[PDB]
Amino acid sequence: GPSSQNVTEYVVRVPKNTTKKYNIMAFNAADKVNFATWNQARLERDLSNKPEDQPWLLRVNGKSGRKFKGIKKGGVTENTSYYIFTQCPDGAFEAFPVHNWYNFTPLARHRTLTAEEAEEEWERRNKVLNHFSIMQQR
Amino acid sequence: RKLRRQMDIIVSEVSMIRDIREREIRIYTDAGRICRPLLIVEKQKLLLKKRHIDQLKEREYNNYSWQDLVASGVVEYIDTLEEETVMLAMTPDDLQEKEVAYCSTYTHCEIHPSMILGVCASIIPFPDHNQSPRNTYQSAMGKQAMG
Amino acid sequence: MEPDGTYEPGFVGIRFCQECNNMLYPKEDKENRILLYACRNCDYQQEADNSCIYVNKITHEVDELTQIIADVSQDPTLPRTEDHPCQKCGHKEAVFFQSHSARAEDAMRLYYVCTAPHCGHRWTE
Ligand SMILES: [Zn+2]
Ligand SMILES: [Zn+2]
Repeated sequence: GPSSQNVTEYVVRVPKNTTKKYNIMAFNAADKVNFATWNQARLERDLSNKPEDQPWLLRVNGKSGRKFKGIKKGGVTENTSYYIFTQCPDGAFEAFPVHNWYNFTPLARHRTLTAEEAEEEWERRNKVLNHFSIMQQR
Repeated sequence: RKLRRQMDIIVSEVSMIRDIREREIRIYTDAGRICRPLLIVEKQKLLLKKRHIDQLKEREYNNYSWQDLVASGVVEYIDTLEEETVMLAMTPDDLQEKEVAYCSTYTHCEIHPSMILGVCASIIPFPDHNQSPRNTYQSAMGKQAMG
Repeated sequence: MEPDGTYEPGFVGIRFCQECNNMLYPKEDKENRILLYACRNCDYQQEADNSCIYVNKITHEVDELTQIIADVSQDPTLPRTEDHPCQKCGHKEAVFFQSHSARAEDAMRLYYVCTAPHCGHRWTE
């Protein structure tokens, strides 16, 4: 067993015939992500106000799920290269190149504050004087 | 530090300082930092020794350099920011005689104290016997003298 | 209660909304006669665990055995002492120092750090 003289060896392969790019989608554990309840998802480049340079939009379950923004890694490595290693039924290891690292973070749902009504103005008057009623009058 | 002293990275040009109180490591390699050379001492005994001196006397005909002396890793360059964290000892004398003395962990030594003076401050003999502003006045006047 | 007590009620300056991940603020429940904490940007709410919402000054959190990491024991510039006994480990030799802060409080008193990997223990004398 493991507590004894256990030795194990696996073959490692790095295929070149792959055509699909491999990317990382990272979450905070503090965000308590639950893939088990992701029934459906969308993933599209999203910068409609401004393809390969674009950040991501991740949309789970549509109107009844969470939505995230995907941001590009702060730079390529300058010494090492991150590789993805997968186990194969034959009993080998299989290694895959990372093309890119994207960071995904919480967007919120239908909250809509909108400081365009007169809230920048109201702030001028604000003495931490109100808080609830302004969110309601919208 | 072992890498720097090995001369794998440039010495008077990669200064490296640690602030152990804040758990931080800061490194610098920009231009314009003022630094000076110092004799490294290790454990409790000076690292420069007699064979190196025998090479310097031989240098009068045999090929040798100050650069060789630095490549031996007996001398280092130290900038003012690092100089804040070292434990620098005035003379081999003190670092050896040190038995009942207060310190015991010197990390560099001066090659000599008289190197603290400028170039004009160097003409004057026994500047340490003179009231200090008398000595500032000579540094001005030497530059006026003719010869 | 008793004179020989302490005032560390657990100032919980952090309790963010479980949903939008923002800070909770106090608010009254007159109906239930209980303080509650609510996020302003959403309806989520939860009861408090303490009756406190704010404190100020202690004046003397003399702050003697915190922040200062054991690893300061390595610094060659600090004075090694021949004075013995880590009150934890049966080994002499400790680095010591003082204040090292601007809220110097007037604490001239010395702080001693054990230097052998067995304690990292930090006392005062
Ligand atoms: Zn909230
Ligand atoms: Zn101890």
